[PDB]
Amino acid sequence: SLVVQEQGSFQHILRLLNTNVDGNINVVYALTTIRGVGRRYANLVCKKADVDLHKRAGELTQEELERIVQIMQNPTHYKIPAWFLNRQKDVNDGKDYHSLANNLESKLRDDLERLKKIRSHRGIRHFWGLRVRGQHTKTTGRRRA
Amino acid sequence: QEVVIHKIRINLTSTKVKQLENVSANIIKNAETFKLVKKGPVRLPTKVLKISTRKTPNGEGSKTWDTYEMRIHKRYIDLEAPAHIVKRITQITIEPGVDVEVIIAA
Amino acid sequence: TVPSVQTFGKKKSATAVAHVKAGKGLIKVNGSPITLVQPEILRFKVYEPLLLVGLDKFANIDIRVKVTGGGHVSQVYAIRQAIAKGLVAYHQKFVDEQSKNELKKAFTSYDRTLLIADSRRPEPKKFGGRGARSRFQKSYR
Amino acid sequence: AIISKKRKLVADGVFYAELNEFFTRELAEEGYSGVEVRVTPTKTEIIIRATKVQDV
Amino acid sequence: AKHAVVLDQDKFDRIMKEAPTYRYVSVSVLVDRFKLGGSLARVALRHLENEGIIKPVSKHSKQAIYTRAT
Amino acid sequence: PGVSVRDVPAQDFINNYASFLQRQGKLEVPGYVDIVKTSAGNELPPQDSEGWFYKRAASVARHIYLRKQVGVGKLNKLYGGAKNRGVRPHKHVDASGSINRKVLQSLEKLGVVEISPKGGRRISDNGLRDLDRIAAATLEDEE
Amino acid sequence: FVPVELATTIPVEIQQAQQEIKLFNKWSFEDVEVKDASLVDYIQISKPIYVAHTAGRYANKRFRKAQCPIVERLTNSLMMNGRNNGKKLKAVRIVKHTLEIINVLTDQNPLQVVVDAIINSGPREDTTRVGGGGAARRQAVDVSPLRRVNQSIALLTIGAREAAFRNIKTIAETLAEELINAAKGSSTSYAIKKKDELERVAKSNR
Amino acid sequence: IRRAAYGVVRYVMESGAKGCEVVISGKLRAARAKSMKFADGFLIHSGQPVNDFIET
Amino acid sequence: TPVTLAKVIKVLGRTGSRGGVTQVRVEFLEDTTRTIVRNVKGPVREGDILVLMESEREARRLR
Amino acid sequence: GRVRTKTVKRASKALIEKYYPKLTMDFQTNKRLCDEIATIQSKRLRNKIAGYTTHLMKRIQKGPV
RNA sequence: UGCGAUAACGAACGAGACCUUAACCUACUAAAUAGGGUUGCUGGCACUUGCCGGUUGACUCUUCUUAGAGGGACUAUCGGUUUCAAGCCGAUGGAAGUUUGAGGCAAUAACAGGUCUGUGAUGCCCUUAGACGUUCUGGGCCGCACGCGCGCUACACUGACGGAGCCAGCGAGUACAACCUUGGCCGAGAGGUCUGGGUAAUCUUGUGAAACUCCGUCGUGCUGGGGAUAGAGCAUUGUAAUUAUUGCUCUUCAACGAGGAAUUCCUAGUAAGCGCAAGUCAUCAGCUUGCGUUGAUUACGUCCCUGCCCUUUGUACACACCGC
Ligand SMILES: [Mg+2]
Ligand SMILES: [Mg+2]
Ligand SMILES: [Mg+2]
Ligand SMILES: [Mg+2]
Ligand SMILES: [Mg+2]
Ligand SMILES: [Mg+2]
Ligand SMILES: [Mg+2]
Ligand SMILES: [Mg+2]
Repeated sequence: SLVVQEQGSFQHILRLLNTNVDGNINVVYALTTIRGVGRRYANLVCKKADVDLHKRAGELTQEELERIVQIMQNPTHYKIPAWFLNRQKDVNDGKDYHSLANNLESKLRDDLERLKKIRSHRGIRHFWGLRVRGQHTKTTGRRRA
Repeated sequence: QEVVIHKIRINLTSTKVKQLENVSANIIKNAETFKLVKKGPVRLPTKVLKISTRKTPNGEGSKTWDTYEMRIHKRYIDLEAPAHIVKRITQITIEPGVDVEVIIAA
Repeated sequence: TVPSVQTFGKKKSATAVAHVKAGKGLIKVNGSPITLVQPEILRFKVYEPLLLVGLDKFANIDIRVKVTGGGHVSQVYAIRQAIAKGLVAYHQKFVDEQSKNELKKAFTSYDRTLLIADSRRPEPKKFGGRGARSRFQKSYR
Repeated sequence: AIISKKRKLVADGVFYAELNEFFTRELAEEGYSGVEVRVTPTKTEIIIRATKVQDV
Repeated sequence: AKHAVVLDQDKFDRIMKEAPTYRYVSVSVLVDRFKLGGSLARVALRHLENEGIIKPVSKHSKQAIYTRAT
Repeated sequence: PGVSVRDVPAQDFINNYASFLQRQGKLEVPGYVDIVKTSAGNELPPQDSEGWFYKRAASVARHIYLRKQVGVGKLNKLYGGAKNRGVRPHKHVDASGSINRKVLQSLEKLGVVEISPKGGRRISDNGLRDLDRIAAATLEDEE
Repeated sequence: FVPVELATTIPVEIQQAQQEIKLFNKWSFEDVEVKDASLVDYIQISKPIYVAHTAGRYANKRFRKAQCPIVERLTNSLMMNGRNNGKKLKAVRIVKHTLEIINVLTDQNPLQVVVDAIINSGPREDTTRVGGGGAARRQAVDVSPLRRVNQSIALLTIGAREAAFRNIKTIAETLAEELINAAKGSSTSYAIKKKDELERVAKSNR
Repeated sequence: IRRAAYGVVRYVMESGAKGCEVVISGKLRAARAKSMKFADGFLIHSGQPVNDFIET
Repeated sequence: TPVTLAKVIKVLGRTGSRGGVTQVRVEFLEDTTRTIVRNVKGPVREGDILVLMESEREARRLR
Repeated sequence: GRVRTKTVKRASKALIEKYYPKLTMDFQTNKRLCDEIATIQSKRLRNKIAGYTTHLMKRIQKGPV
C-alpha cells in the first residue's frame, strides 16, 4: 500500500524465543521460520496482534512482539478455541497446551521419550529408526536416517 | 351413467424396439376406435445399461475389454379416459416382450 | 403476433437458443446484456457478427439468448453462432433477400464458423489408453 | 415386486437364463432346444421346444 | 538473498527521479534495474498512478503495463 | 429506460454491496472471523481477513437473486474447489458449510433472503430493492 | 461516428472502434507488407481477424496451416509445455500484453514488428542427417518457406519460455523483447542466435 | 465320430441350410489334443450377418 | 550477405534416406530461365519461393 | 483410399448392360433408378452403386470402354 | 483395394459391404417426466407504452429436447494430373469430402502362450476324518542393504495464494432393506443430526466438476515454489483401525532450479492439460473403463533404424537357428 518512507533500517534479524526472527519478509513468515510455528497458526497470531499482513514487519514494534510472545505462550487465556493446537489432551486428568520454539522441540523430545518408555508399536518403530505410520518400504524411500 | 375419468398413464417398457413400436401403434389405433382424449405416444430417453468386462477369465495376455450393453425403451401414453375403457384396453393389445403396465392414478 | 424466430447455435456440447423479435434493440444472453459474457477476451468474438453487420440492423431486431452445455469458451462460441443465425433468419423471413445474401457473403469472408455449425465432436476414449489415440506405456526391459 | 424398471428387466433376463440352463441340464434325454417365455397378467406362458415332445 | 529489498528515503527519491522517462514501467522493469523488490515496485507504480505522471495501458494482476504521460 | 441488476459486471456489484454492508454496520458477525478457513481446502484463511465476510454474504445474496430457490449444501458446493490433497491428485470437496449457514441467517435477519417452500430460500422485497439500488450506484460510477 | 442506441447499452470506446475500420483487438490490422518473397502468403496479415482465437479446422489437408493467422500461431506456440498445455485464453492474453508492450515501445505497429521478427527468425538453409554408409555426415539443405516460418515461430516462443524460467520478466514481456531484438537484427535474442548457428552449420557442410 | 459328424452335416443340408460347420475338439484318440472340423457350403464369419443368420 | 531469391517450377520427387527432404527444380526470381534441381526440407508447393545463400550448386538423391 | 469395391463395380456394370437408357448422367435420378431396379439391402451400398453407374455414364460420354 | 497385363476362367472366405454409435434435418410424428411463446395473479425497476423476474394459474407451439420413421454423401460439381484407367491432387458447394469420424465383429493355419486360483468344465495322480476337506482365531501378503515396471506430485512468476466470476457430459442410485440422499439446524472442519424427494428425462442433479476468466497479495531466495516424512487431537466405516483404512485441524518443513545412457506415446476435437464417472466398495483412488471441458506444436513423406510382409535367391535345416 505504502512504500516505507523515513530513515528505516530498524534491525536486520531479530532474536525471539531463543530463535532467529528474520528481518523484512513478513511476521507470519518469521513465525514459520521459528522451529514450531506454522502458516495458519502464524496468520492467526498476526490477526490477534492486529498488524497488517502486507507489512514486512522486521521494523516491528516491541510491544507487538511481546503480545505475540504472550499469545504463543498461552492458548486458553486468549480467544484460541484450544483444539487448534500442536498438543492437546495430556498427562492424567487436565488441560490442552502447546509451545512454539525451543520449548516446542523440548516437548516433542519428552513425548518421544514417553513413547519409548511405553514400548508401543509406534514407540518401537521410532526406536528402530523406521516407518511409524505403516507406509510400505518395499520400494520407496531407500536411504533413510 | 358413470363417465368417471381417473386420468390413466399407460407405461410401455421394453428391450426389443420394433415390437414396442408396433404395440404402441396398436394402442393408438384402439384409442382412435374408442375415440378418446389422449396425449400421443411420448418416448423417454433410452436408458443404456453398460457392463464393461475384461474379455479374459485369467487376466493374462493383453488387457482387452468387452462393453456388453442393454437398451431400455420407455414410452408413455396418457389417457384422459374412464376406468372401464382402460380395463378394456388392458384386456386387448398384449404382445410378447413388451412390459405393458398401467399407473391409473393421474 | 409480432415477427419473431428461434435460432439455435452450437459448439461441441454447448448449445444456445436465440429468440429474435422486433423492438428497440435488445441483445441479451441468459437475462444479462451482450456486453458481459465474462470470459472477457472472447466478448469481442460475441460482438463480432454484430460488428460485421453494422449496428443499424439491431435498431429493429431484438435478440435474447438462452445458453446451456459446454464449458465457457464453447458456450460463447455457441452464442455467437446463434447470433449469426438469428439476424439472417429474420432477414429471410421479413426483409429483402438481397440483404440476407450480403450478410451471408460477409460471414463467409470472415467465416469463423458462424452460419456453418462446427463439425467436430470428441472421440471415444477406447481402452488400452488414457486418451482416444494415446496408449499407456510399454516396457520390454 | 416393485423395483427399478431396468433392474426388473435384468432380473427377468437372469431368471430366463436360469430356466434355460435347467432345461439343458434336465431335458437331455428329451432333446430340449430352447424356451420361450411370455409374461402376461395372471398367467405366464413357458413354451418349450424339444424333439421328443411326448417324452417331455 | 540478492538484496534490492531494503527501503530508504534516498532510494524513494531516486525512484521518483523519475516517473518521467522509460517507454513502459513494469514491476519486472523496475526489478531489476535493481530497485525495491516486487511488492515494493508494485507499490511505487501505484503511487506513480496517483496524480498523472505515468498513465496505464493494461490493468491485470502482475501484467501491469504503464507508460509516461501525457 | 430500465435499470437492472444484471447490467453491472458482477465483481464490481459485489464490491459495491460489500461497501454498503460496511457502511451499514448491521449485517451481524458470526463469531468465527479469522479463526476459520472458509473451505476444507485452502491452506490459508482469507487474505482480506477483516471484512471478506460481508463480500461473501453479498455474493450469496446475488446468487439467491439469480436462482429460484437455494440452500446450504448447494452453496458450499458452489464455493469449494480443489484440495492440494498432497502427492495425491485433486478431488472436489465442498466449502465451509457452517459459515454459509451463518451467512444465510444474517441475510435473513437483514431482510435480504426469504424462506421458500419446497426447499431452501429465495429473496425478500427490501433485499431486492437494496440490490437494485446497488446496481444503480454501480452504473452511475461506471458512467 | 454514429453511435446507434441499442437497448443493451455498449461502452463508447467500444462503439467507436467498430464498423468503419476492420481493426484487430483495438488498433488497426492494415499495412505490414513483408517485402520478402517466400514469406509472403505463408505469413498472412491479408486476413483481418478481431481476436487471436478461432475454432480453426486448419490441421486437416496440408497447407491450411498457412492461412491460419500469425497471432493465433504465436498463441498456439506459447501454449507449449504440459503445465501450460491447452489454456488458449491465457496464451491470447499474453499475446495481447506483448502487443501492448510493442505499441508502447517506439510507437510503431506491433503486428508489423512481429512479422519482422518472424522474418528474421526463419533459417535459410538447414542440415538433415543422411545415412551414407554409417557415419553422421550432414548435408546442407534449403528450407521451405512455411517450414521456415514455423521454425521462427517456435524459436521465439522457446526463447521467451527460457527467459521466464525463474524470472520476473513476465513471459509476455520476454516475448516482446525477443520480437524487438529480431526486428533490430541484433543477435542478442535466442531465436536469432539459433538461426545464426544453423547458417554456420550449413556453410560448414557445403 | 467323424462319420457321425458327416451324417449330421448331411441332415442339416437336407433340412435346408446354406452351409453348416461342426468342430469336435479334444482327444479323439491319442493323448495329444486335436481339433476336428467338418463343414459344408458357405460360412459367414464376419459382420452382423452372423447374429441374424448363423445359429451357434 | 549475397542471397539468391529462388522460385519453384516443379517438385522432382521426395528424397533422402529418410522422408524429410524433397528434390525441387528451381527457376530463380531475378535472372530467369536457369533451372537448377535443389533440395528443400519442409512442405513444398509449385510457385513457392526459396531464400538461399549458395545458389549455383546442383544436388542429387541422398544415399 | 476411396477405391470403389469389386462387387459394387460388378453391379454397376450389370446395370449398364441392362439399362443403358434410363441412366441419365446426374446422380439422384440414377440412384432412384437403381433402387427401382435391383434389390440392394443397404442404402450406402446402393448410393455407391449409383455413383459408379454415373461415373461409367460419364466415361461413355467421352467414348467407349 | 482395384485397373491393367494374362493358361487361365468364373467363384468363396478374409478386407469391403454389414452393424452400432458420433455428426445434419426451422421436412414429418410427440410431449405439465423436454423446452418455449402469449397471457393471469404477482416482485422490483425506470416510472409512458418498456426491462428483468416468480408462480405448472390459463391458452397455444415443437426450433433447441428426446426418439420414432425417413432422407442426406455418391468423392458430388468444375479444373487439371494419370496408358485421358484404377485412382490421386486442388477449388466450389455442402452439416459432413481423412474408409465422413470412432469402434463391434473379424479368415486359413497355428502357438506345447495364459488359464485345471471364474467355473458341480474336467482326465489322471496325490490327498481323503488329529485332512491338502472344512471351519474358527491371530497374523501375513503391506517386511527392507537394494534393482527394474506402470503411475501420481513437483521443480513455480504461462506461477502461487486469496477473493470474485462461474460452465459440462457419461452415468449411477433403496422396501426387506438401509442406496443416492437435496432442504432446515449444530460443528473451523471432517461430520452430525432432524426432515424429505426419488424404484428415477420427474428427486439427488443445471451433479452450478475442475482446469479456466477478473481484481488484489508474494515477486525470479530450495522463497508464500514443493509438499514429503513426522508429532498430536478431532471425525467416520466396521465386530476389530497399532502394522497412521480414509477424512479433517494445527504443527514439521526433506528431496527436487526441468533430469545422463536410454526409451515410450502421438497426426485433430486428436496430443497434452483438467476434472468428473461408474467399476471394485462396509470403509479406502494415485488404479480402470467411460465421459465431457480446455485445446496446440509438426508431417501428411520415407524406407535410414525397428519390426513385419512378400519376391528372387542359397540351405547338409523340417522338434525347422534355441536348428544341424
Ligand atoms: Mg497444486
Ligand atoms: Mg464377408
Ligand atoms: Mg468387417
Ligand atoms: Mg475429374
Ligand atoms: Mg469406420
Ligand atoms: Mg435431470
Ligand atoms: Mg518453505
Ligand atoms: Mg485399483
